[PDB]
Amino acid sequence: KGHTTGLSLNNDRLYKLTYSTEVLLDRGKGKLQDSVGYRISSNVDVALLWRNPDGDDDQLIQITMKDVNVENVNQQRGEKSIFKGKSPSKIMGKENLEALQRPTLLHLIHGKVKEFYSYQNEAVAIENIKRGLASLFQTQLSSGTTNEVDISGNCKVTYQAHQDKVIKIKALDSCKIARSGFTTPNQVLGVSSKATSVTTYKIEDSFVIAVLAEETHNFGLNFLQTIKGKIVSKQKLELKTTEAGPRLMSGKQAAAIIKAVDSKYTAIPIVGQVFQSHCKGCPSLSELWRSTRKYLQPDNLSKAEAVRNFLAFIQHLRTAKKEEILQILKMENKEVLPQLVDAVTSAQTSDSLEAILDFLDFKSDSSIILQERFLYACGFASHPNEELLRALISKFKGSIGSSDIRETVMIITGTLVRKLCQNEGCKLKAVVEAKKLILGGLEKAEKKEDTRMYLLALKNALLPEGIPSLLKYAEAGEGPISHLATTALQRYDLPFITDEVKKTLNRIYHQNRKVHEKTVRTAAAAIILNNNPSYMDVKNILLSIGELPQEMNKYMLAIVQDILRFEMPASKIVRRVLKEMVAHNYDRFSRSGSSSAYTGYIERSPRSASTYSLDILYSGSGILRRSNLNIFQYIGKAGLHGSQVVIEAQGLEALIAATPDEGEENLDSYAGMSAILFDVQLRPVTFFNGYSDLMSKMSGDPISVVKGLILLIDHSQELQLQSGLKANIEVQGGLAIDISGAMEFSLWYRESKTRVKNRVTVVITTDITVDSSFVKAGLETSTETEAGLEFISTVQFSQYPFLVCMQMDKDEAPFRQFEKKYERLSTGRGYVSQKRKESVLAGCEFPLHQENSEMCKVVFAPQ
Amino acid sequence: APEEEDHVLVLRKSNFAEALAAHKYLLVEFYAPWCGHCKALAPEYAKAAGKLKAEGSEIRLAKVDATEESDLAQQYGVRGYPTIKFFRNGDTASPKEYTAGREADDIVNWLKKRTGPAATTLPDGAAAESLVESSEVAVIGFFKDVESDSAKQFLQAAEAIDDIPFGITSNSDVFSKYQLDKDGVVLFKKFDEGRNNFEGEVTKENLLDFIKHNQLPLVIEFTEQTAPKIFGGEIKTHILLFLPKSVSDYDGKLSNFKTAAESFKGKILFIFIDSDHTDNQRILEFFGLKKEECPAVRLITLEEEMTKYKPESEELTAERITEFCHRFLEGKIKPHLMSQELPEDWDKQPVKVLVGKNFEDVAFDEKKNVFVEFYAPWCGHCKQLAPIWDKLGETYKDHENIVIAKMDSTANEVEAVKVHSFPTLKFFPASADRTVIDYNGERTLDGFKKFLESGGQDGAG
Ligand SMILES: [Ca+2]
Repeated sequence: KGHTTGLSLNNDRLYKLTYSTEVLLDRGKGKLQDSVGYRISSNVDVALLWRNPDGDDDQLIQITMKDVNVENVNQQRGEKSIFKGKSPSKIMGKENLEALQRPTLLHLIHGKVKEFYSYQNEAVAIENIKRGLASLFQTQLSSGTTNEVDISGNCKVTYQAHQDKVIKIKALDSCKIARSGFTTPNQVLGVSSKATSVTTYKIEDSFVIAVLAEETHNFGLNFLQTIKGKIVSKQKLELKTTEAGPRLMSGKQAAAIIKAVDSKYTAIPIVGQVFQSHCKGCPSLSELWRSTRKYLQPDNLSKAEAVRNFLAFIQHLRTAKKEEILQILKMENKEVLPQLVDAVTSAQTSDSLEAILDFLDFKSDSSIILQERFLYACGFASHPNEELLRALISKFKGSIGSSDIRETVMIITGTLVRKLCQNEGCKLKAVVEAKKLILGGLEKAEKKEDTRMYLLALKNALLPEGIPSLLKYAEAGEGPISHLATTALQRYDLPFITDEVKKTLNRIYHQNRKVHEKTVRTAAAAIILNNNPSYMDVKNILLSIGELPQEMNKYMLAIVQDILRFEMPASKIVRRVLKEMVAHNYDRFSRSGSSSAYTGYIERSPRSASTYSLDILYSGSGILRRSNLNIFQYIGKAGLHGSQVVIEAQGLEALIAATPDEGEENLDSYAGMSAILFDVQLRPVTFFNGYSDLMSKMSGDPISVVKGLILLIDHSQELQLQSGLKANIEVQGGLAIDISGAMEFSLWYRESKTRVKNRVTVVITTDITVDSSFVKAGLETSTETEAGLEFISTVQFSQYPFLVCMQMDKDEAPFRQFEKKYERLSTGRGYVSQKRKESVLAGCEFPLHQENSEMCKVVFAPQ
Repeated sequence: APEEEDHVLVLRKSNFAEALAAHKYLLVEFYAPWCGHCKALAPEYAKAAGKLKAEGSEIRLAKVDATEESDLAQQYGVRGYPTIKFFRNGDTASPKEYTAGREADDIVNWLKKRTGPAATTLPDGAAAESLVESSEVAVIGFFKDVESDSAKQFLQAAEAIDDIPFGITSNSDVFSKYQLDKDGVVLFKKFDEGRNNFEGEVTKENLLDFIKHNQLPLVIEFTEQTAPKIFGGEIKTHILLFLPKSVSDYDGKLSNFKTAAESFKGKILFIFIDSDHTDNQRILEFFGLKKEECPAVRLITLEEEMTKYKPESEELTAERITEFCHRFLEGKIKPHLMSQELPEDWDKQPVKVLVGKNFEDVAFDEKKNVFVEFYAPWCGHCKQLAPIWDKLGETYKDHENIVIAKMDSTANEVEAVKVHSFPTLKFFPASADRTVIDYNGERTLDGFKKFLESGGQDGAG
């Protein structure tokens, strides 16, 4: 690429320029208000030292900053200004100022940087500023696209040559440079980012006389758009005049001339380099943890401070080393330790992973609870990678003391396969190993408890090549295992639920070959109705209503009514079938029984929506067989399975003097729960198995069920600004869950009351910083809410059918916003401004189906 | 290569055209594995099939599982289960639907009625008496000339309608026996008037219009037997008389119903149902009725949506019922939505009380800015809002256009607004179009006032 040309200088002339750079941090409303930052200004001399005697466009220029000063960007700082009465030397340091004002050589070929020269022993931050200024001299007077190296790394660059200007647009996404950072590809939990870099070269009489560059970085939390920030960085380089300059130096090669100019001059890279803050008098991990641990008591995980400390500590862990982490783990007590395992696993660095893997013995039975916390934290890991998968694969291949934990490992492996498959890593080595391990572990049919494990893993991994096995198991008529396979099919996307899939599901629903359980049949029909059902698909299901066992008619009717009521995909085709009186009439649509299905909105906006869904299948006895609660979250087309909570029961008929349905008299009495949290299918939990175990455990006092801290939102950017400054964007979303259940039961009184309280505390933090080592500006915000959702179930079971009143109740929630902006000087408190807002979000009840409202009228009647 | 499950062919998607080719005459049962009527009919079907296997000819009995071979069921327009369709493979363009009885006898007797003549020739008065007595509905065509144009019209209408027996007589002693001077067509039935005489031109078309109209009884009792006949018919407007068998003066009450039925023969199906019967309890719940609220009438229309209608009066004299059906047919009766009783003094207090009955009247008033709290009576959130909402009413009690109201959303149905939580505050401005503005600001007197004064723009867009 030797045809373009950039800057040209005249022999024996010294160019006198002015140079300015400033940075602004803003809350980013769109219009920049009262922001923080700083301006660095100087004079600039440029002299041509050498030109290649071969006549080629090959030159060596010398660039010097003089009269460097650092000032406020904000005009109203007054007596709060960090620079008040301080010399440039006192602001940056004697040695730094000297370094900044020492000259720099730039060897340009065809107007592009061939080599940059400077003094080796200088601070990185300062070499960056110099590199920033030097990078502006690289340009092209004609239009085209190309790849260039400068402060920003190796980037694709586009030039638009106009009459009085050339425009240099840099493709910031394409830049090759080593910078830490990460961001989830999940639209609902993610952070949107825009980076622009535009440099304008002002032309007069074919020569550049000025250079104006503006760089912007915009971020916004997808979920909640009031949480955003902006970085604006500008550069201005103006030619003032020319003077008589040094005489040209003679030589065949540029390198020799440089050694002759000064032999301390060394070739250094033009690309900007990372530098560490270098903390002065800062406490160690153990000192921090000593304060943090006061807030992470199991008793008060619900307070916003707990979550705040959790998130803050995760930042510290992200810079700590294996040993200091391992130490803290080793000296901690049993009560707080689960919280610290949460924090350590969330950190998601090589060092934090190794510290926790080392700390946890999978053969121990004394650290079962911590094994779990570790593994669940990996499930929710915001940015998992091959290393995390590899660790898990090997834990599984190793020895594990508890088989529940062995199951958990395989289940979480499922999620990690899912996540890495959605992040262009479906063909990564450890992914293919874990795929073979799941798909293979499901073909080699071992013990029954082993098939369940693999099915749950596949329920998470959702590999399409697993579907034929799922169909085999759904059809097997193997009860618990058949339902599981069915519910796993239910998680796949519409293009995977083909005709062949629906053909199988039809045979299961219609019982063309053999009898299947009610739970399996209903789930199969749900998948059909939800996945582009044909006219006859819908017609046959409608015609079956009134001809199935007691509660199954009520349930299927409820499913269909809910499709109409909530305008689901198959709405239109169902309405077509409803035209016919034979299918749609007050005989078929008149059902007794308790079973139900209801979908509502939690929140709806033009952009985002949140839904709740409750569907309950009862036994003929009137005792619950299967309830599904589902909460989904949407942003545009993008979705997130926030929550699923499935409750199963069998053989509980003896707890009243009731009798089991036809067939169910040999069924052992059982109650369980299966849950999804933020797209992750968890390990199902048995409440009790068999009569003796039931009569063994047992009442109306709260009982912890799930407790834990989760790092849900996690966005990190390290940025090399074109000016040379260092910028960091960090967005973290943490929450604390605290679910607790209570039941009152009286056989004599024929009454039951169940209360499940879900306590949810969310804290979302943002942090923007620009650092130059002698000065630093930051903008941080904290948004917090202490939410609460309660589900209550009141049962009066004196006469079948029983009175059941269900309630979904969202508590009044406190909502608190914090902002802190600062300008700081490497020593001293600097300028700090803080604001606080504190509102209250109002509570409500969510309606369920109208029949439920009717039963609640009676339950809460005035007498 | 289909199997003979009790001498009955099993027809699948792949092998349907081949077997349709290999028999000139084919009777197919479209059924469902879970279907009760298909279960009850399955062995009688096997009988008629078996009886024709060792005595029959070319007519072959087949069955298709429509839940498995659904393409077929759709292709041939199956209605419910079972559906029996007769295929000739001389007309692959439309089979003939079987409509007769479900006994194995009725089948073969219907098959031979395909080969034999549409009507039996009645030589004398005794043969006439016989046929009239053979069925619930019978039709005789009196035609001097059997070869006549008129008479060939009638013989076509007697091939079409298969659920009624037809007779033709050209004997004058028969004519005079039923009091016919000229040619004609008489329908006889064992209910209601007993006899209907055809009028106007003797076209196949005009015949079917006469038969179909006069074949139906005035009133039908709702039973598991009559139910598929009701929902198989073409009348999509039903009036139901919920009449308990135990009620006093059952006969008198049904009598009035039978009377009213006359004025609306072709237009509204008059049905009575035993409100005391256990089987019917589910149906009572569908019409939101209790055993103790009977006797009562309800009218329903059966389209894409089912819509129920209540009479303005509670009296069940033949007059009130006719008056009901008449006002319905005009457009003067409103769909029955769940609603509480409007209190006498619903507008006595600063906060207006709205029910389902008067909701659209108040809220969608073009000249009024109405702000409504939709609540549940047991909800603590709604209970907490009540004092603030009261103070808001108090603020606006003398206003020129703002109305503060409330409605119990669990006790009243409104078609225009969906309530997704309790409480919900919705604003209905003074506007020509039915605009609805959701309020999502602070639940405070201050928040409310700011929103009301901005005309709905400061608290919600
Ligand atoms: Ca209005």
